[PDB]
Order: sequence, then C-alpha cells, then structure tokens
Amino acid sequence: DDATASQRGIVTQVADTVSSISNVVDGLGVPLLSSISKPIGWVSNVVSNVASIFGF
Amino acid sequence: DDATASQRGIVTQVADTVSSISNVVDGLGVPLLSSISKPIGWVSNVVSNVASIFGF
Amino acid sequence: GMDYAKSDSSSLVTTMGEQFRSLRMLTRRSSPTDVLTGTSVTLPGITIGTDSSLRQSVLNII
Amino acid sequence: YYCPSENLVIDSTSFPNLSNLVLTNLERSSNTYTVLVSAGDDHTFSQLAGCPAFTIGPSRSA
Amino acid sequence: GMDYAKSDSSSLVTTMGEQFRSLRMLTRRSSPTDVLTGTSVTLPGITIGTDSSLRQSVLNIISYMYRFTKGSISYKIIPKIKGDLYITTSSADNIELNSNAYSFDVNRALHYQNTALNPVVQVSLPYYCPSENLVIDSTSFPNLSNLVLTNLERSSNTYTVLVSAGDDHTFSQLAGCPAFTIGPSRSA
Amino acid sequence: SVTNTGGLMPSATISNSEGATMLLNDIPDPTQNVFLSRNVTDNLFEVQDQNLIESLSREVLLGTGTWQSGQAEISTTLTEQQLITNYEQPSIRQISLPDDIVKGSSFIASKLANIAYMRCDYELYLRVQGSPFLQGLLLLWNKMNADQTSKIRSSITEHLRSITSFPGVTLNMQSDSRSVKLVIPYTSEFQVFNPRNENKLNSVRLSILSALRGPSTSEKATYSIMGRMTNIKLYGHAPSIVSLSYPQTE
Amino acid sequence: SVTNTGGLMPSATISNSEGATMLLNDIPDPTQNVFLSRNVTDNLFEVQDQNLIESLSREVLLGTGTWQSGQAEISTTLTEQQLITNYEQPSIRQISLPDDIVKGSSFIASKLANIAYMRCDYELYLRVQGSPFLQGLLLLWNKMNADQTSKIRSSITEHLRSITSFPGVTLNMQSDSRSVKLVIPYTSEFQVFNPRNENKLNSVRLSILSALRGPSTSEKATYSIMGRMTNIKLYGHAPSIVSLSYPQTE
Amino acid sequence: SVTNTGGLMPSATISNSEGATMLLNDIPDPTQNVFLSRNVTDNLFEVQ
Amino acid sequence: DEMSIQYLASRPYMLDRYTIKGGNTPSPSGTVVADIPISPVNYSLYGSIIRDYRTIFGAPVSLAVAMASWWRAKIHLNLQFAKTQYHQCRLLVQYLPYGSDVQSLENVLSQIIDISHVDESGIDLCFPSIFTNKWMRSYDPATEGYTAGCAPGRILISVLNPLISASTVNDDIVMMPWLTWENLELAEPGSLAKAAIGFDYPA
Repeated sequence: DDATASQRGIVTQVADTVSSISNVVDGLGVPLLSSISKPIGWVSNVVSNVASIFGF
Repeated sequence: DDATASQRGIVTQVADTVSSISNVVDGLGVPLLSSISKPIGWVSNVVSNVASIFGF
Repeated sequence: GMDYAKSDSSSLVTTMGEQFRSLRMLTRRSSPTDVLTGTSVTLPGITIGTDSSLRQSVLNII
Repeated sequence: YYCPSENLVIDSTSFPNLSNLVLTNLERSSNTYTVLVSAGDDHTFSQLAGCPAFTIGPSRSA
Repeated sequence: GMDYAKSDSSSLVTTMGEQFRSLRMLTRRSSPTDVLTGTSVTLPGITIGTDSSLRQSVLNIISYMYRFTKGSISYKIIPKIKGDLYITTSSADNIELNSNAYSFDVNRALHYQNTALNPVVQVSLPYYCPSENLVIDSTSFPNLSNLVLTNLERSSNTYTVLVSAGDDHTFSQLAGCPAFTIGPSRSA
Repeated sequence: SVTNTGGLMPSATISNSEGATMLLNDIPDPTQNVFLSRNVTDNLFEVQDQNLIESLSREVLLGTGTWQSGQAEISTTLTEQQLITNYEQPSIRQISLPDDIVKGSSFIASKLANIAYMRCDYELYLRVQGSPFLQGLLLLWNKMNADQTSKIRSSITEHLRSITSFPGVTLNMQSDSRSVKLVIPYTSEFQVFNPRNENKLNSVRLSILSALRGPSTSEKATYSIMGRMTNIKLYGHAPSIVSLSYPQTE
Repeated sequence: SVTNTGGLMPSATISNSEGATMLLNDIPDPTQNVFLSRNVTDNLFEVQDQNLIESLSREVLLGTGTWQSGQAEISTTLTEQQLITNYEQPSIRQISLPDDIVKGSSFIASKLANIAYMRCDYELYLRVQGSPFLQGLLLLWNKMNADQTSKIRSSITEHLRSITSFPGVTLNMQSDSRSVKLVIPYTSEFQVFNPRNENKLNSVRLSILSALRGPSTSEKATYSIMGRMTNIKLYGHAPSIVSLSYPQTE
Repeated sequence: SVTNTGGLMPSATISNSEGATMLLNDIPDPTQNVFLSRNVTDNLFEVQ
Repeated sequence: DEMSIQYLASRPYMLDRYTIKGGNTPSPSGTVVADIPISPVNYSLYGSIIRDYRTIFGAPVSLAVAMASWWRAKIHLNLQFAKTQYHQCRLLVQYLPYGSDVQSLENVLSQIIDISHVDESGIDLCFPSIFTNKWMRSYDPATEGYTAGCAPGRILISVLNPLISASTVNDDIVMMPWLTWENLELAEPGSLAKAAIGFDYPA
C-alpha cells in the first residue's frame, strides 16, 4: 500500500495489519512471518499484462 | 489527533475537546486534568501488535 | 515450577515516549561508517560486512 | 537486489560479478565523503548464530 | 459576606485580540537564553534551570514557582558562521578518551543540517527517565542524556539559542514565589 | 504398593510450600503414632485483635515543648547578606520525615524488620495549651522535597508571603479546640524506599506568625506534636541492612 | 455559628479514636489550605503480600549436624545406681520449646514486640541424608511438660519400651523421601505465655534406635531440623519486658 | 514423571524401525532447542 | 520471526560450571557454591579485560541489552547436574535485594532443592525482580559485584546438608545452571558496545 501511503502523505500510518501472535511466554509473543507479509503491487500488473508494461 | 491535525493543514483547530470545569468562583473555573487528556495514538499499535512495529 | 513470579502491573505511557519489540526497527535507522578519501572510492556491496578497525555501523554490528 | 539466489551467506564470494556502486565527479578530482548506510525496507536477516565477543566500556588508561 | 460586589458587564471582543487563561501557553512560546561561544558548547538538559546572571528564559522564570517537571523540551539554534553542522546526544558514561574517537562513534540519534539553506536549527529533546517525576535540578540521575553539537573539523563558533516547553511538558507542586526585580535599574 | 528403594527413582514432579515462603522439593511423610489436640479452653476476657497494617498506623509522639514571648518572629522581608547566603527563616521546631517516625520509634523500627521497601502517607497533630488571657498565632507548614534540588531554590522562597502560601495550617489560641490536623501525601522520584537508611525528604516546620503576649512579661504556653502513617504499602523481602546508592558498588 | 470562646464551654460529649489504640477527648479541626494526592503510579512487578499471622508461620532452622557410628544406642533397661539418680537416656540432640524459636529467632523476636501473651502449635521436620548402602534407624519424640512435675516422675519413664510409646515418629533410611513431619499440640496449665521469658515446656528429643552401619568403619551421615508455628493466637498489649512469678512482688 | 535411573529398569517392550531396514530396540529422544525448515524454494524448470 | 526480542530471550544457555565436593571432608554447611548477580552483562562472571577494553563473551540477549541503555526482565533458571544416584545432598537458593551473605530461611525468599529428586532436564525455577523504579541501567564500571541501580539484586546458592557419597563413586559433582530471561524489555538505543575485531580507531 505504498501508493496510498505516499498519497495520504502522513508518516505514521504506514499501512495497518494485525499479526497472529504465538508462543506467548508472559504476555509477549512472536508474530508469524506469514502474516507480516505486505502487498508488493507490481506483480498483479505483470501477471495481468497491463498496457503500461509495454510502454503504451 | 496529530495525524489529522497535520493532514488538515491549518494551524488553528488543534483537535477540539470540551473540558469539565469546576470550582467556579466568579464565572471562571479550573479544568480537570482528567478531561484535558488527549490521545497518544501509538499505544494502540503497540498493544494490538500492528505489523509496522516489526518493520514489515 | 515452584515460581514466586506474579506478573507485572505497570502502565506503558507514563515514562518513555516509545516502545519497540523488534531489531529490524533499529536497523532501518541509518548510521555512519568510515570516511572515504580520494578518487577510487569503494562503498560496501549488498554482501556487506567484514570491516576491520573498531568503528562500525549499527547494521554492521547486528 | 539482483542475485540469482534467494539467499546470501554474509560476505559470500560465490558470486564474483555482483553489482557494486561507484561515484564520480566529472574531471575526476579528489574528494572526501561522509557515508551512512541503512537496511532497505525490503531487507532481512536469517539463521541465528550465537554472539561474537564484544567490548563495552570506554577504553581504560591512555 | 457583606459584599458590595455586583459582577461585571463587558464584552470580550471589543478591545484586545486574544485572551488566555493558563500559564502553559506562555511557556510553549520560545525565548532567548545566552550566547554560547567556543567549541565545548553546553546546552541545558531536561532537568533545566539554575542559571545565574540575570538574563534568563521565560520558561526559566516560570520554573521557580514549581517543584516537579516532566516531558520533552525544544530548541531553536542560529549559528553565526553559516555552514553545515551535526546534532547528537550523549552521557557522562558514554564519553571516551581514545583521542581518535569522536562524538559520532556512539550510535545515538543524529541530525544533520546545512545552515546555508536552513539557518534555523530546530531540535526536540525527548524524555528518557526511569522516574515518572523529576525534582527540578535533580542530581539523583547522573547519566541523563545531554545534547552536543559539532561542526566537522571542530572549528570555533557562536550560537543564538532559544528554548521552549515541548507539547508533552508540564510542571507540578506549587511552591511560593522567589523575590524578583521589576523595574529598569536605577542610576548608572 | 512398591518397595521404596533408598533413593533410587524418587518421583520427580513434586512441589509444595511449607511456610508462607520457601518452596520445597519433596513431601514430608505424615506418619506418627498419635494425633493430639489443643487442650486448653480460652476462659478469658476478650481483647481487640492485632494486625500488621493496623499496627503500623498507630499514633506516635514526635515532639514536645515550651513556647514563650522572647522567641523571634519570622521576617516579612530579606536583605542582601542573608539573601546571598541561603538564609533560613527561624522556627520553633523542624522535623524530618519519615525518619522521625521509623528510625525514631523502636516499636515501628522493629515491626518493619526484614521488609524491602514501602510507601506512606502522614498525618500530624498539633496541640497547644495556655490560658484564655493569652494572645498568639502559630503556623504549621510543609517544606517540600527541598534537599534534592539546588541550594539556591530553597533559599529565595523563605519569606512571609511565600511561607503562607505553602500547604499548612494556622493555629489561633482563640479556638477552644486548640488542636489541628495536617495531611501529608507521599511525594518523591523513587516509588518506594527502605525505611532503615537516610531516606530524608519533606521537612515539616513550625513557625511563629504572631508573638505570644500576656498581661505580664514572659508568659509561656505548652505544645505537643503527634503523628501517624496511613495508606501504607510494604513491598519485598530482604535482610535488614542499610542500602547503597548508584555510584557505590556492592 | 457562634464565636468560640478560648476554652470556655467546650462540648463535653465528644469521643473519637485516632490510632488503632488511644481514644481522644476532642476532635482535631480539618482546616488547611490544600488537599494533595499520592503522586506516584506503582509501575512495578508484583510480589506476594505480607501479613502478621502469615509472617509468624514462617519456617525456621532449629538444628543441624553429623551423625555417626561411634555414638551410643539407647538402653533396653536400667540398673540401680542409675535408677536412684534420675538418669536420662542419651540423645543426639534435644530441643526446648517454644524458646528455641521465639527467643531463638531474631526475626520472630522482633515481630512479637509489645504483645502481652500468646498460643502456638508446632510442626517439626527431620531431614537426614546418606548413601543407599547405609543402615540405620532414628526416633524423633516428644517428652511432655516434664519439668513442672517431680524429679522422680521424669526418671522411671526413661527406657526403650516406654520411649517407643510416647508420641513420635521413626525414620528408617530405607525410605526414599528421607524426611518426616511431627505435630505438637499446645499443652500447659496456663492458657497463655509471654514469649520473652523462660516459658520452657515440652522438650523434643532425637534418639538413635539402631546404630549406623556401613561396609567400612566410621561411616557418617548428615541431618537437619526445621520447625514452624501454626494456630497462633496473640493476646494483649504490653511493654516488652520479662515478667515475674507469684511469690515475687513488682 | 519419574527420575530416570542410569540404566536400571528401562522399558522392555519397545520396538521401532529407523531406516527402511534395521529394527531398533529403543527410541531416540527427540529433544533439542530448535526445529528448522527447508529454506529454499525450488525455482526451476520441471524434469521427469 | 527470528529478529523479535522475545525470540532471542527464549533460548536457554549454560553460564558456567560449579564443583561441589566432596567425599571425606565435605565442605561445611553454609559454604556458598555460587553468587550470581542478576544482569545479562555483568563484567564479573562474564568476560575479561584485554587491551584496556573490557571484552564480554556471552549469549545474544546480552548483546541485545548491551546496545540499549535501559532494560527490565525476570529470571527463569534451570538447574542441572552431573551426578549418579549415589550422591545425595540438599541446597539453598536465595534471592537477595541489596544484600550479601547467607540470610537464614526466614529473612528472605528461599527454596530448598533435594538432589536425589532432580531427574534429568533439571529443575526450573523463577524469580521476580524487586527494585525501586521501573527501569534498570545497563553498563557499569564495577569489576566485581554489581554497582547499584545496574541490577535488581543477587541470587545466592549454598550448601544446606553437605554431600556424601559411596566409595564406588567419584568424590564430587558439578552443577550447571541454564537460564532464560522472561519478559525482557529494552529502551533508548545507543552505546559503545561493538564487536571485538581489531581494537583501535583508524587514526
């Protein structure tokens, strides 16, 4: 969500998500890497073959 | 509400609230500290474990 | 277990301006390395690392 | 990050031709630079080896 | 009571452009302190206070009626000779005498600025203390962070500094007033 | 139902307390030939029960004395030589806290044995006596943490109009009750303190605010101070010893 | 709504407590310019709470020692010269109660400050250690009030078959747990005692009942005694001083 | 829940294979501080 | 994630060996076997001076706190041994704020441990951290005991009943504490800590 993150213009929000914590010891735990993942957003274009890829 | 306060861009509004005045003497009184309190807004993120905390 | 431990009771906002629970955030922060005099300048590659001396970047320490 | 492999052992030499930065003024005059590096947002480390010996305090005596 | 008092009858907007009903607003306003010549510059820490002489900051004047402080404080700095400079924090333990080490070698928060483009340095110093409160001019915490600034090459320079309460800041416990002068000095 | 080999393969999961403290690795065996009882019936007059929190709140004597006409009254103002030198305004008595109590009372000094740290909230009681014909006016007031700040900042605050704006209470002798109560909230940087060293903060003071007068010269009148803790919160277990500050290494 | 004459016609019906003790004849006046608060938030790790009854029940060390083959085993029988002379059967250790505890533990000695009288019910813990190859058998037993009766009646009862019929518990080293518990009910003529004088009654004893043996001569093994009060009942308030008996006059 | 005496009275009924061959008389203990994964994604052309 | 602080804290590590002897004239009761100040980076039992610099060998969490200035945590020990079931003794373990020397059973938190009942994998035990504020400071000058505000206190292990052993077995045994740091938390990055390669600034 870098496009929105830059368009909105504020430093703080940096695209929210909520991770799935596990292995809690004393109220603290370790997030899964699987859910920390964030969208890349050019890949959809390359797979869908948007015109901009070809420069037109 | 610093995020909105900076996004809206105008100096004056500085996030409104209405304090609970007490000990009025002659039409003037002393606000409670309890109601002058304003949101901090990073705490929600640290407690909810948003992904941005981990840098991802 | 035989624990005497009883879990804490303390507010987060009362004492310091922030809290962090990961080393990545410390590494995104940028730090000085070493001065590069002369024409044939050599910045480290993405393989990074293996500096001598003792002054060294925080990323380089992690 | 242009590498054939999904991972890189730190200070790898298995890939001699990895890209490396260079900078030039035109006219090729001498100059000094204050450089400071940081992890990209894309970056990570993996596999936890144990710690190096490390110094902590200010040097004693002269 | 036996009062003759009858409550006022006057409009607010008719005579002056504003009205204020708190001392904090006066303290958020930034004021000059004292000129800092030479290399080994020393800005006051968040413990603040205890200046001698007679010229003194407005925050520094409000300071004497209270006992506790808490929160970050702000600085504006105006160098006399223009050119870039650096800003860094430090502590008494943190210092080294290797005589090849220099202030950048600790990896604290840093701030660069070329003053030829932006003459007015603006830096806010945060609140790292173990305790929820601080008695003013406390010495119970020797290692509290303290600001330092350097040009590279370590040349001499003067600075016009002016401090202000951070938005996070407050005072508490009301001690009574200090003796204080009011008018211009009489005679020569 | 199995022979107990002398120390080979004991159960390894056992855990149980004996005292309120001290966990133990294995159970004692409750075998013995007889189980006997308490014997005696009470047969006594009742008395009020004793508690720890209750015991700590008991009232304590703090000071006692004469007060008389010849003693100085506090100044309205300051002059230079005393302004530069951090002059302190004269007083009948001054009292440190909470040391006057804890290190001051052998009873309380003993009740707090082997506990690590604690919080307290004071109450104080002034009780003056004299004849109806006497004239006077006292002030009982709370100097704050004081000692933890600069010498200058506990100096430029000592004068009448400032003294009367600190927390405190006045005592006219016109009153028939002739006694006052004054509450002192806990206040410090540290959240707790060990009772048994020099944890000296807020110094209570008593000051003349109007000279004592009677038909004859050199009249005099008596007074007593008393005090007690409230809202106490003890915390931790430790050997009863003086503790040390940061630069020092133990 | 009436001027308070300086001590003429005060209210005569007032009564109120200050501390948990001490009634007072007249109310302090709650006037003062400000009412301040507690300041500090706790910000700490939790710890278990402290109580008086809880503090008194804490476990205490009582004795510790070596035990070895050369020491004598208790006799099956008596002969004349020792029967006439009030002979006592030999023991590894003997322990008075409750003095070993109360006057024996500075902590408990301090917690009981300024309280008049009390009741107690003991528990004891024997813990012996040695190798699997060792052989032996101990007895831990309770001699009664003893000292308050005739010298003859604490004499003709000391022999094996009587020793084994007193309240008590045996300890074979065959056991893997190697520890025992023994409960002592309160028992006396007087219903209460002040802790801080010679209120000596029931003497616990430890006796060999089978000699220690190992493949080599002069084998040895260690042991420890521990104890704690229960069912305690403190009673009364008094200065902390030794008390006196009937013929004596104070 | 019982202390394991060094070789006295082990269980006598255990039997389990390790490889496709070789039966074994007693189970290895699966204790270790961490369990790690395969790392690499394939990223290759397929082959029969 | 392998860069989370809790992930670093959760790995146990052996700290050091400690002999207990030992058949014939076993050491008298009240003889301390160990004094362990409660801090990951203490110079006493970690590390040594080398070239004026006081290097400190240790586990990764110790580095993680070595970088930040302020910290807070609780201890989780796991005692473990090299013994036969022919050795047999008991041990005391106290947690002492601002103290020293053994302090009876009554005065402080204590925790007797029978050896014979310690099957392997050892015995876990946890201690609370009593202290005057919320945050400890990290670095200290001290070359022996902890300074003051640098550590919550001390944990002290000593003999209760002295060890005895059969003629068929070696005279003495070896205790090996393992440990982990529950509820670790760090603040304010920035320090002189750094890797031991070289020992000099370039010029």
